[PDB]
Amino acid sequence: RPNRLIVDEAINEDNSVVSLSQPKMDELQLFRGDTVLLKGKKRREAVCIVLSDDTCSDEKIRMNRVVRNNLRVRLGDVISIQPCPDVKYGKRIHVLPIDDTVEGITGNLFEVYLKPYFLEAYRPIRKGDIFLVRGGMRAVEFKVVETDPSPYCIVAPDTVIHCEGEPIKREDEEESLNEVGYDDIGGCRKQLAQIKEMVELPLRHPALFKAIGVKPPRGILLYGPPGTGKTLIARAVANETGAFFFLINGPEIMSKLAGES
Amino acid sequence: FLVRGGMRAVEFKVVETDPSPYCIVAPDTVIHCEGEPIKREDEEESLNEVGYDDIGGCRKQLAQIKEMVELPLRHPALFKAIGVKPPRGILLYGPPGTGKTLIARAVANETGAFFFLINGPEIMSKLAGES
Amino acid sequence: DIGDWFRSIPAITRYWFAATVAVPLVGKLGLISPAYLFLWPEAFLYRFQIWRPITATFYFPVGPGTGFLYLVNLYFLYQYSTRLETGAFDGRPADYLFMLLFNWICIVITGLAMDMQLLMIPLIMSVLYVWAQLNRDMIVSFWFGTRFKACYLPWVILGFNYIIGGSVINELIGNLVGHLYFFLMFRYPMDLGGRNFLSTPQFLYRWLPSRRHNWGQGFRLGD
Amino acid sequence: DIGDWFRSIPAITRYWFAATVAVPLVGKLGLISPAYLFLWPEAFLYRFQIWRPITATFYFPVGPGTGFLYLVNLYFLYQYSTRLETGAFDGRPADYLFMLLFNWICIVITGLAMDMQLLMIPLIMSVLYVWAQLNRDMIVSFWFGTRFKACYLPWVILGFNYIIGGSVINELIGNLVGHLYFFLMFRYPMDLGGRNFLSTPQFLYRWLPSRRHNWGQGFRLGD
Ligand SMILES: Nc1ncnc2c1ncn2[C@@H]1O[C@H](COP(=O)(O)OP(=O)(O)O)[C@@H](O)[C@H]1O
Ligand SMILES: Nc1ncnc2c1ncn2[C@@H]1O[C@H](COP(=O)(O)OP(=O)(O)O)[C@@H](O)[C@H]1O
Repeated sequence: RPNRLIVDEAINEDNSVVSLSQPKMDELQLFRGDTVLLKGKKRREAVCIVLSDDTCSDEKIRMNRVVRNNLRVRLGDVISIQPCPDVKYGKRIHVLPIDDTVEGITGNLFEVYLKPYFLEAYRPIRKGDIFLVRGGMRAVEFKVVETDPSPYCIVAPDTVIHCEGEPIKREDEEESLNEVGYDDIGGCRKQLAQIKEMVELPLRHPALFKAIGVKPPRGILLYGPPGTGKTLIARAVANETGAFFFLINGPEIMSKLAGES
Repeated sequence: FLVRGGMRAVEFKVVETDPSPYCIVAPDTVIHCEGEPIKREDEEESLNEVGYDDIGGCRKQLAQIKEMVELPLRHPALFKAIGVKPPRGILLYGPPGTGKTLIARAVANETGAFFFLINGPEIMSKLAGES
Repeated sequence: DIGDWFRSIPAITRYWFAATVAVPLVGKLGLISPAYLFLWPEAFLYRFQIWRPITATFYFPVGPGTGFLYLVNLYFLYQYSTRLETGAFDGRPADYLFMLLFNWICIVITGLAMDMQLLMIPLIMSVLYVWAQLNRDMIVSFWFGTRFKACYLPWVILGFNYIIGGSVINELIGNLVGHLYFFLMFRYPMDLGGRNFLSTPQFLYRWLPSRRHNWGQGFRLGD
Repeated sequence: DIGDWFRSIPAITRYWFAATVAVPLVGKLGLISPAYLFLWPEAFLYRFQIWRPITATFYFPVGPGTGFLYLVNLYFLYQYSTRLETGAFDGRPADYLFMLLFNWICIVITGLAMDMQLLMIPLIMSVLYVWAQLNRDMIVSFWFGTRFKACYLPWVILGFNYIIGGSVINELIGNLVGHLYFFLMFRYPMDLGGRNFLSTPQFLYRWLPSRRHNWGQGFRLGD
């Protein structure tokens, strides 16, 4: 099927863009400004807009962190690019923040976060999603908790945004967008291309190494001066490939008691 | 019999045949390869563990170990009757990774013995005086 | 702790918990007559006896040879009622008020037909069994237990309570009455028909209303 | 879970489990008369007593003074009956089913010479003694146990049941016949002679087959 592709991270943020090669949209009866439906695991849908890219290949689609999280997918998975340019204008929207991001803020959130975000963008939104707004000093994330008509609606110049209410408690099925990833490391371009080539295969698809019958890696030793970002490479790799990062520390092992260490 | 695969070595078992038991495979014969595989039974040693054909670059040294250990381990009674003293300690030394615990695993698996490895780090760090 | 904690547990739980906890306290000290709360079935068959319609439905003489079993069901109830208010029953207190009444009348009519006296364990496990089938599909593994698979809770709990003690009558009817109501309230309307011909009257809603989403005040101008 | 698992049990064993659980159910709640199954042996001595030849042999009035014993043996029966049916016995269900018949007839006559009425445990431990000895040479160490060496089970299991309870005679009679039958069916033919002069008639194999190998979808591929 000419629908399932591989995903990769983005550069120019823009929570509502995906990059596709020119021939792909040409053979998929697609045109500019056409809203598309993306569907992935757990039967989740995210609505986005498509645009051209200079160096995008046919089988690879570039998209940023926020769109990936909504679909509940990770790097190198497969997605459905099923297109449908038919969305009826929403009438009234209800957007509320997450609890553990608006600690001691208050004020009117509508006119300093949402107002410059939806202004002249015509962002297509879907019920249940999460988006991140770069505030004046923090990064506050919101959650579309109700829409009319449900669930597909595009934000129009004439709607009713009800940003009033108590924040929603953080659920259990999320990635906690305010956490580390591959885009949160700089000055380590070459090294992070070696820890990533020798670790993704044993962790992403484990079953292959059983059938092939070869030896996986069993230890990596990062060395350097303190404060250069070593525990952040291990925390970034665990959060994106999908793993169970379990840290054991130096000092508190050496000082428990006698022979109980 | 052991068949060399694309990346593994799969070993089968002739569990039933007809006419039993000597039946040479002919260009017009029926092969039934379907069914749930048999559990690996006991007694016999697997055809995949180490042997004398699994070492190279040590044709001389494996000749010294073999002549010194083949007699006490194969004919235990003869040394009792003749009453001569046998070897009682062999010390293999060299750089790490050169295959020393593989010379001592091939000798046990071929002459027939009860290779019982004890390790260095695990003995040293059990508990106080209980080690 | 005794003050705020008792008022913070859900009102339904806070009164039901105290309903069957404080009564054994009177029994152990013995001020009122312990013999005054039996619910004699043969007496009900002959005379109405308006003295004890519901009175013997909360009194249990927990003590030397009647403890253990009574004590443990308080633990799960306290550990599990708070969950089943949050098991979609928070928005429907009137519905939760109802099947409690329906279950209480269902166990008591069987409690009067045959001659058991103490209908105390049945009301605990019946709602607990109803909680299982209505909140199935989770994995649970406590510290002193095994790694048993999910959706086994209503049957696995059916064994421990049965084998400790006896009186097969109450365990069987309690689970079965929850089973038939499980099909009636939930499965019967979408199976063949026979919709909710037991709707709670508006008077129950008038006593205690439900929870509804409020939209508030809107604000947005042109562009 | 009750549906598939109950049908998952082999029919002979699934018939066994039902008889061991359904019969207790009737007795405890008081459906049939508890005294209706006693197997009066002196009555058998005088009259034929055709009314209850085998019915009283399944009677077990469980009570809360020895019920813990009733649970461990059934726990032992449940998990080990799986082991013995797949231990060199999958292909010979008829041989196994008939071997139960000798283990039953031997006790019931001994139960007539002496005067014991509770004939449930001795048959259970007899096959357990049989199962251990024909499936010897295996190391077993349960969580609440020690690292005791193999081929010790039939002796140690004779100790645990002896202390808990009593009735020294049933333990003795249970061990001996399984030991003699092991000598009779298995050791006597290869010791001196006297082969199977009790062989399974064809009427059994007509009732149920033993086993048959399967070839599969053949291939004809040469050159
Ligand atoms: N791209 C980066 N490279 C190196 N360090 C970074 C980078 N981005 C942030 N840091 C900072 O480096 C620190 C590394 O964490 P820390 O454990 O304190 O040092 P180390 O990882 O060397 O033990 C983090 O606190 C983080 O703030
Ligand atoms: N002929 C050989 N000589 C040396 N090493 C070998 C040979 N054949 C295999 N090996 C490799 O040597 C490894 C075993 O060596 P090793 O266990 O490290 O011994 P030691 O620990 O004493 O160095 C095996 O994993 C195998 O891959």
